[PDB]
Amino acid sequence: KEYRLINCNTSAITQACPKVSFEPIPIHYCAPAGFAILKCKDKKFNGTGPCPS
Amino acid sequence: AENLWVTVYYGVPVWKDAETTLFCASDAKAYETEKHNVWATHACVPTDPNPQEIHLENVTEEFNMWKNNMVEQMHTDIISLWDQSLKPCVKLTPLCVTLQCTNVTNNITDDMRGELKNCSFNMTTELRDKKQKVYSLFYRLDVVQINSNKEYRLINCNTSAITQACPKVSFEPIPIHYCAPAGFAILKCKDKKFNGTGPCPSVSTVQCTHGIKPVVSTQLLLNGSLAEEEVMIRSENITNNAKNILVQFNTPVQINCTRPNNNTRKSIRIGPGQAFYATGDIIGDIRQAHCNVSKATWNETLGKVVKQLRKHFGNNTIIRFANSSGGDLEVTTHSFNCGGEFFYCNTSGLFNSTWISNNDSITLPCRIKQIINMWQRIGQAMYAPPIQGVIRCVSNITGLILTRDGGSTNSTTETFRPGGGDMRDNWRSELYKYKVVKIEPLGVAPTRCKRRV
Amino acid sequence: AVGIGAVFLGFLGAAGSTMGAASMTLTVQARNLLSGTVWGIKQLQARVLAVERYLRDQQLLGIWGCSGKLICCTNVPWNSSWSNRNLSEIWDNMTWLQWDKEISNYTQIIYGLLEESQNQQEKNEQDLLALD
Amino acid sequence: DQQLLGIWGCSGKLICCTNVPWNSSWSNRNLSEIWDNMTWLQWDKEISNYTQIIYGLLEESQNQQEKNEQDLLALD
Amino acid sequence: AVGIGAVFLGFLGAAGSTMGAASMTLTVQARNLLSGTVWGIKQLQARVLAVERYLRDQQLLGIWGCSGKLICCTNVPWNSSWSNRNLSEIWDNMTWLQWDKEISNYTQIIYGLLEESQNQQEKNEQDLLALD
Amino acid sequence: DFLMAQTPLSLPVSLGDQASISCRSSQSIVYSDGNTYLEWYLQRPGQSPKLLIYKVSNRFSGVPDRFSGSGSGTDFTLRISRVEAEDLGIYYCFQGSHVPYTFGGGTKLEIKR
Amino acid sequence: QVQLVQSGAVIKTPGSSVKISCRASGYNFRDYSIHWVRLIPDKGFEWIGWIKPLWGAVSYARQLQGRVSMTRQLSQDPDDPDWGVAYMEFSGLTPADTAEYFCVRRGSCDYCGDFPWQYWGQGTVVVV
Amino acid sequence: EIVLTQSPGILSLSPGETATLFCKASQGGNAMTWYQKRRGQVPRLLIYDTSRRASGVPDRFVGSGSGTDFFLTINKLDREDFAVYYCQQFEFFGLGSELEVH
Amino acid sequence: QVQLQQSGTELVWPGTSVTLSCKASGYTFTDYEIHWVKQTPVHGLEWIGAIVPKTGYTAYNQKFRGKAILTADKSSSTAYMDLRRLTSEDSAVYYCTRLRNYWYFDVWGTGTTVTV
Ligand SMILES: *[C@@H]1O[C@H](CO)[C@@H](O[C@@H]2O[C@H](CO)[C@@H](O[C@@H]3O[C@H](CO[C@H]4O[C@H](CO)[C@@H](O)[C@H](O)[C@@H]4O)[C@@H](O)[C@H](O[C@H]4O[C@H](CO)[C@@H](O)[C@H](O)[C@@H]4O[C@H]4O[C@H](CO)[C@@H](O)[C@H](O)[C@@H]4O)[C@@H]3O)[C@H](O)[C@H]2NC(C)=O)[C@H](O)[C@H]1NC(C)=O
Ligand SMILES: *[C@@H]1O[C@H](CO)[C@@H](O[C@@H]2O[C@H](CO)[C@@H](O[C@@H]3O[C@H](CO[C@H]4O[C@H](CO)[C@@H](O)[C@H](O)[C@@H]4O)[C@@H](O)[C@H](O[C@H]4O[C@H](CO)[C@@H](O)[C@H](O)[C@@H]4O)[C@@H]3O)[C@H](O)[C@H]2NC(C)=O)[C@H](O)[C@H]1NC(C)=O
Ligand SMILES: *[C@@H]1O[C@H](CO)[C@@H](O[C@@H]2O[C@H](CO)[C@@H](O[C@@H]3O[C@H](CO)[C@@H](O)[C@H](O[C@H]4O[C@H](CO)[C@@H](O)[C@H](O)[C@@H]4O)[C@@H]3O)[C@H](O)[C@H]2NC(C)=O)[C@H](O)[C@H]1NC(C)=O
Ligand SMILES: *[C@@H]1O[C@H](CO)[C@@H](O[C@@H]2O[C@H](CO)[C@@H](O[C@@H]3O[C@H](CO)[C@@H](O)[C@H](O[C@H]4O[C@H](CO)[C@@H](O)[C@H](O)[C@@H]4O)[C@@H]3O)[C@H](O)[C@H]2NC(C)=O)[C@H](O)[C@H]1NC(C)=O
Ligand SMILES: *[C@@H]1O[C@H](CO)[C@@H](O[C@@H]2O[C@H](CO)[C@@H](O[C@@H]3O[C@H](CO)[C@@H](O)[C@H](O)[C@@H]3O)[C@H](O)[C@H]2NC(C)=O)[C@H](O)[C@H]1NC(C)=O
Ligand SMILES: *[C@@H]1O[C@H](CO)[C@@H](O[C@@H]2O[C@H](CO)[C@@H](O[C@@H]3O[C@H](CO)[C@@H](O)[C@H](O)[C@@H]3O)[C@H](O)[C@H]2NC(C)=O)[C@H](O)[C@H]1NC(C)=O
Ligand SMILES: *[C@@H]1O[C@H](CO)[C@@H](O[C@@H]2O[C@H](CO)[C@@H](O[C@@H]3O[C@H](CO)[C@@H](O)[C@H](O)[C@@H]3O)[C@H](O)[C@H]2NC(C)=O)[C@H](O)[C@H]1NC(C)=O
Ligand SMILES: *[C@@H]1O[C@H](CO)[C@@H](O[C@@H]2O[C@H](CO)[C@@H](O)[C@H](O)[C@H]2NC(C)=O)[C@H](O)[C@H]1NC(C)=O
Ligand SMILES: *[C@@H]1O[C@H](CO)[C@@H](O[C@@H]2O[C@H](CO)[C@@H](O)[C@H](O)[C@H]2NC(C)=O)[C@H](O)[C@H]1NC(C)=O
Ligand SMILES: *[C@@H]1O[C@H](CO)[C@@H](O[C@@H]2O[C@H](CO)[C@@H](O)[C@H](O)[C@H]2NC(C)=O)[C@H](O)[C@H]1NC(C)=O
Ligand SMILES: *[C@@H]1O[C@H](CO)[C@@H](O[C@@H]2O[C@H](CO)[C@@H](O)[C@H](O)[C@H]2NC(C)=O)[C@H](O)[C@H]1NC(C)=O
Ligand SMILES: *[C@@H]1O[C@H](CO)[C@@H](O)[C@H](O)[C@H]1NC(C)=O
Ligand SMILES: *[C@@H]1O[C@H](CO)[C@@H](O)[C@H](O)[C@H]1NC(C)=O
Ligand SMILES: *[C@@H]1O[C@H](CO)[C@@H](O)[C@H](O)[C@H]1NC(C)=O
Ligand SMILES: *[C@@H]1O[C@H](CO)[C@@H](O)[C@H](O)[C@H]1NC(C)=O
Ligand SMILES: *[C@@H]1O[C@H](CO)[C@@H](O)[C@H](O)[C@H]1NC(C)=O
Repeated sequence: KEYRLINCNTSAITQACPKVSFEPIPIHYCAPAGFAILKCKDKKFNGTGPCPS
Repeated sequence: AENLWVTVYYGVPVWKDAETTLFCASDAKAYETEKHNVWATHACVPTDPNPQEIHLENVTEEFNMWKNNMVEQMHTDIISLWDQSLKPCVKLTPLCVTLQCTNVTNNITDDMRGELKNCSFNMTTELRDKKQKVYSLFYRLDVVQINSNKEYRLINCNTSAITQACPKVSFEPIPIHYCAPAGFAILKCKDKKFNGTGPCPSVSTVQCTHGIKPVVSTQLLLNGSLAEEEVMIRSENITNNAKNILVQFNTPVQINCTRPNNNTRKSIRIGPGQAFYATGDIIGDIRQAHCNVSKATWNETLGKVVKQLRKHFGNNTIIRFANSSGGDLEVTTHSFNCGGEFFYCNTSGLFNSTWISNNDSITLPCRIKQIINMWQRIGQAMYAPPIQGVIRCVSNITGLILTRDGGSTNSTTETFRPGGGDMRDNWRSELYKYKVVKIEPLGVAPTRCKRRV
Repeated sequence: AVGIGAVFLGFLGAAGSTMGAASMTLTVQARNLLSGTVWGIKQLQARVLAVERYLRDQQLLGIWGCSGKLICCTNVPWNSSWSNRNLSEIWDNMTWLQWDKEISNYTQIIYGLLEESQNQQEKNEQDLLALD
Repeated sequence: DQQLLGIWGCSGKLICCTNVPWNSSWSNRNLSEIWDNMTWLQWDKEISNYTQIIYGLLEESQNQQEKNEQDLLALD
Repeated sequence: AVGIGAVFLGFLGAAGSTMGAASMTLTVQARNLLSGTVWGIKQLQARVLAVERYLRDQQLLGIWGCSGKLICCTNVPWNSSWSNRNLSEIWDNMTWLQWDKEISNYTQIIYGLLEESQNQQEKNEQDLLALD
Repeated sequence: DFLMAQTPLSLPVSLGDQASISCRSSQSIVYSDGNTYLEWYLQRPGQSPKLLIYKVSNRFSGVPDRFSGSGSGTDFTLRISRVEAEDLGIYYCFQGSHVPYTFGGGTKLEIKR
Repeated sequence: QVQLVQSGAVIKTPGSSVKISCRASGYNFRDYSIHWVRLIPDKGFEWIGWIKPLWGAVSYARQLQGRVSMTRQLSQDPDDPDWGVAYMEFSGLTPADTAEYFCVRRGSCDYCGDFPWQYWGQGTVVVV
Repeated sequence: EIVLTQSPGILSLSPGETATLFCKASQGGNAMTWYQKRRGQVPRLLIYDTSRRASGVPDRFVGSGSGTDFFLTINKLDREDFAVYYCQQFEFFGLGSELEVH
Repeated sequence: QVQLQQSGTELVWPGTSVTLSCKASGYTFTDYEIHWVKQTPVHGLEWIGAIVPKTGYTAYNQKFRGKAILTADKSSSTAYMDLRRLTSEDSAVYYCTRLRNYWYFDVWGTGTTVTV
């Protein structure tokens, strides 16, 4: 019986550094000067069309 | 009134000579060709249609193609993008190894030589502990003998590394439009006759240069832009001999070039997720690559250029031609690329004539190398992948690159030899109509008006 | 079929005309002055060099008496030793290129003179609004 | 945008005037209603076709104003 | 052998003088404010930070009444609670550094006051040209 | 400079048949406003050139709808629905986009027997 | 500095072929031309020919063609990109060919042409 | 072709003086180059582009001339200045002028 | 009415100078750009040059550089083409014609033959 890794016929492979984590942190996206970001504050909004709030 | 007052003027149409960078733009049908198989589409911005090119009048401007810039940074940029087209590709460091080579299966002539060798060798596999035995074919011009038995090796493997080109990317040219940033302008000499130095009365500005396809040809510049009516010859100083002579002849002259051999490739896995292509079997007649031109067209175009030369070298002058003297293999010929595969093809059947002060073709044989060192780098080389089928291509021969010999001591024959050397001759045959100028606004002048308070 | 007045009004079209008739267009030159993985670096320093040039010229006008007027006057007379040309001939005879190559030596004198003259004008205007 | 104002008559004023009258074919709205009835968005979507005419008109009008001012200070 | 008036007129030369005599030069400070494989990134963000600063200051003057004048006035009186200094002593006694450290608390009040005052001036000028 | 190769240079054709002239430029002669300013002229032998086609899709005001034009970029095509004896003269493709303006060779319209 | 080390004198028989090396050091060898020139006494100087080592593109003088041969060797390593070796194989020796030979390089200014030969070798005298 | 002719032949003068070598070409329009060769030494460029001096050249060598007639003027002859002098255009050569210590 | 009233048919010598007139008739002279069209039998039609009526701004073909000189009279509303140092190739039919900017040639004059 002799086995091998499945990727080793078709791709290379990289270990992740055990320093780095994979938990999320909150990313705040922002716009540069000259643009603005809008937000629909409506309660019911199926995802298309006008939003008064 | 008589107290003339100085007044400024911002945005005066006026310029000076300057040297700056450029702006690489092509058409969107390069972006129609997808997945970055076209080089110069990562950095090359899409062009615009109908580019502004408006005439300018009562104007005298001195140009020079020889002290011109923008051939320098273009020669920088093309080799730069050439190296940008290799960092995704694959090295061949595990391949330099002892090669058991032998003659290809053919009725062999004992006095002539075949140009294909069957080489078997050890190679790695997907797995480390497994070694394998693989064979391929190579040209004579890429292996050398090391030392009974016979064992060869690649020529670069004592002195340099080696990189396979990715078979995704092509090597056909696409037109590069150079443009200038805001604050500069590009001029263009619209004169018919312009040897390349001095004033040009017929000029016009432009925002972006016209279509320039990048070729690589050590002699016999291919698919280039051609002259209007005459055949023109251009130089820096014709009485100087070591400076070259550019010959832009009017009518294009066709060339056919082919390799008639049917060619099978073979994939070889080097290691984990690696790849390598090699010449497998050759089906059919073992033949030799070549090129052809039309006989009488070549004769008539040489008659035109001999007609144009005799203005410069005395009217009662004998002019003949010779094959090039020697040097590197890729300067003894003209060296081109066809379908993504190179050719070094003998040119002695062309420059062998003489001229007096009063259905056939021309065939010429080629040779095919795989590994190159183009622009003659120091440790950098390039493998070229074998391509399928039977390859031919047709190109319009546009110009010539010549050199007068060092003829002293009472000679009336002034024979010529074709020698390119630098690629910048090929490039300077294209940007000879242009120069770059810097706008400097805020001129100043007296007039008759005083500012009140 | 396109008309010749349009390419007269094109960018750098009036470079060959006399300066008096070339005065009738500056806005096209001014407008085409401004804006209209490794390579974007070169792109980016070219763009910021262009706007650095534009800000230098706007500052040279800003320290002078006129900011957006594009046609100015001042309070320093023209030294006839600079030009000694007739007033009629300069506007209807010469182009801006040869005018530039004539007056090209007399440079950075006139700049400092404009600076000095309108600095004196600033202190005079401050004095007049200080007494009031 | 600063250059588009600079070629126009006003540089830092942020509220300008000029010397071209309003073509009533552009708007045909009452003068009372426009300032107390509409928002800038719907004003923009109304006048959004009539664009690059008014720009060139401002350029032309104040170019003519520049040559008139040059003429008035030249005669003096 | 070089002269002392030149280094008086040099960049930041008048930092030690009184403010009344330091008023006689601003253009050198303004001019030296503007422009005069991995590293060009740092070069480039330094250059664009400098021009971002320059545009911020030009905009702060542009929303104010003066754009290129470099010496301005307005229509808000000086609150004596800010300074309570004599008018004679301030121009011939103090330097700009200690003036800055005195008035450094009273900041962003005067800015908004200039904004408000010339906004009111804009609507007054609009009203005067509207009635005409 | 922006030259015009006019094919054919003489058109012998009977009455009632169509007409097609391919005039090809060196490259794009489009002006910056998007319009390809090519014009087609008719100079009768002994009269002034009356304009057939300006702004290739458009027609001259008075010249009938028998005439038409198409073509873009380089390749340009004057088309006539029926060739008349009033149509006779010399046809012209003409680059009207830049100074210096260039004429084509002209196409002498005549009758083939 | 620019160093142009030739080889010393040598005596050859008539009808033979001589080989003269010229080792250039101190500059980027791939960038400038190399000229050979000669000195026969009571004849003045006579130009021989030139070589560009970038491909070895040569050009010979007319009245000596078929007799002279020029080759070169570059230094291909990433440690010594400077030194290069030019050669000259002169064939068909006559006793009139007794002369002093030089391998020279041009000046490197912007207004420098090609024939104003700035740097000069020490001279190699061959007697037949 | 281009033929060079040097007129003074052998010019014998005393040190400290001035001297003028003269050369004449068949075809006018191009530049002129001057070489110094001392006795048994490696030669040396004096003048390139008919007025420009080489490195280490003191400015007591002044080249001039136009058309076909070209001048090489030396002021204040040092003893080391007494040598053989050549003119070259592109590959051609003058036959050599000898400056001699009188 | 709307007509380019041209000059007369000129029969001249080699090397002389001549002036060809073109009166605008029936319309506003000072706005419609005037062009000149050479007509030889050997070349057909050629572009000579152009003149702006209101400003006098001229631009010439490279062939005609110094060969033709355009002036215009706002008073008599008449374009003038001075033709100097004439050669036999000048034996041609010269057409005066007009356009406005970004439009076509509508009015075509008589066509003046000048034979050298
Ligand atoms: C001077 O200028 C001329 C004018 O351009 C130029 O000639 C042209 O050369 C190029 C390259 O040598 C030719 O391009 C090749 O053309 C063949 C033929 O197909 C075309 O033509 C037919 C009929 O005209 C059309 O119907 C068809 O749609 C094509 O337009 C193609 O087969 C070639 O495509 C292969 O190579 C490309 C390179 O990347 C690939 O992208 C492409 O997908 C094809 O490769 C794939 O298939 C191969 C076969 O299985 C396989 O082995 C590959 O690995 C890959 O999977 C290519 O488009 C062009 O046709 C020539 N022009 C004319 C009119 O013939 C001269 O070359 C130039 N002179 C010099 C010195 O450069
Ligand atoms: C670029 O292209 C040109 C022409 O296309 C090539 O020019 C020819 O090159 C060959 C060799 O490179 C020249 O030499 C010829 O070689 C033949 C082969 O020699 C072998 O066979 C003979 C017996 O047949 C043996 O004696 C010999 O040792 C070899 O084993 C010779 O047969 C030729 O001789 C012929 O001509 C001579 C002279 O006329 C006659 O006396 C003979 O009887 C025989 O007919 C000849 O020696 C050939 O001369 C070149 N052609 C011309 C016109 O000069 C270039 O070589 C090519 N460039 C490169 C780099 O390859
Ligand atoms: C091959 O031919 C080319 C073209 O003829 C030639 O190029 C030119 O060489 C001259 C050398 O004098 C270059 O220098 C210029 O020369 C002009 C005219 O002489 C002048 O404007 C300048 O020199 C003047 O000023 C000097 C300083 O006062 C004077 O000492 C001098 O005598 C002149 O009066 C300027 O330097 C010129 O730039 C090039 N032009 C080009 C396009 O290359 C070349 O030299 C010839 N080859 C060889 C090897 O000579
Ligand atoms: C390059 O060199 C390599 C060297 O390995 C060479 O590969 C070998 O070629 C030989 C001959 O072409 C192959 O031998 C054949 O193998 C096939 C497959 O097993 C057999 O069917 C063949 O048998 C035929 O011929 C016999 C001869 O007596 C008959 O008896 C029989 O009935 C069949 O007709 C024959 O044995 C050998 O297998 C390959 N080896 C490999 C690994 O491919 C290659 O062909 C050379 N290529 C070129 C282009 O020169
Ligand atoms: C590919 O790699 C294999 C594996 O290394 C190479 O085979 C080996 O080659 C050596 C020398 O050619 C052989 O040594 C000799 O073997 C013979 C036969 O036993 C013996 O008589 C000699 O005295 C000597 O020992 C070695 O045995 C051989 N090993 C194997 C497993 O084949 C091979 O040469 C490489 N190249 C090719 C083209 O296959
Ligand atoms: C390439 O062509 C250009 C012109 O398109 C040549 O430029 C000019 O050529 C003329 C004559 O060929 C030179 O005129 C000569 O000038 C000298 C001194 O002014 C005068 O004494 C002569 O009798 C003759 O009239 C002119 O100098 C030259 N201009 C320049 C800037 O060199 C050019 O010479 C041609 N190229 C070569 C290498 O010859
Ligand atoms: C330019 O033309 C000349 C003359 O035709 C070419 O010279 C010839 O070159 C071939 C190739 O070397 C010579 O052939 C002989 O080949 C055998 C092969 O072993 C070799 O032993 C001989 O020493 C010689 O190399 C041929 O003799 C030679 N002819 C002459 C007169 O020298 C030259 O190759 C042509 N240039 C180019 C770039 O092809
Ligand atoms: C080169 O040889 C290959 C050998 O396979 C040829 O490919 C075959 O062509 C025939 C007829 O075109 C087909 O029936 C086969 O299916 C093809 N085989 C493969 C594997 O593709 C190819 O046509 C030859 N090329 C030329 C130009 O002759
Ligand atoms: C260059 O041209 C000459 C003549 O055009 C060729 O000379 C031929 O030489 C052979 C000698 O073996 C003769 O049999 C031929 O008759 C000659 N040709 C002619 C047309 O007379 C010479 O071969 C050419 N060079 C090359 C490399 O082919
Ligand atoms: C090489 O140049 C010739 C120049 O005649 C080209 O031939 C003409 O090309 C244009 C556009 O490419 C066509 O409209 C013409 O019909 C062509 N003429 C003929 C007689 O066919 C040719 O296309 C160019 N390219 C190649 C690959 O030959
Ligand atoms: C690397 O090795 C190769 C082969 O060993 C060398 O190539 C040959 O070298 C010999 C001298 O040893 C020359 O006579 C041949 O002309 C060379 N052939 C080629 C095709 O170049 C090569 O010179 C070596 N390079 C280095 C830098 O050591
Ligand atoms: C192999 O190559 C050599 C040299 O090219 C040749 O002499 C020999 O005939 C070839 N064939 C064999 C079977 O050795
Ligand atoms: C050389 O011939 C041309 C025509 O072929 C002629 O115009 C010219 O005058 C001739 N030159 C000489 C010096 O005879
Ligand atoms: C410009 O000044 C320099 C020296 O200051 C002088 O040599 C030159 O002749 C001057 N140019 C003009 C056109 O007066
Ligand atoms: C704007 O103009 C377009 C065509 O120019 C027209 O179709 C559209 O109705 C116009 N919109 C308004 C609001 O008038
Ligand atoms: C500035 O204000 C702070 C508090 O606002 C105060 O503590 C400080 O003393 C003030 N400085 C001066 C110089 O008045």
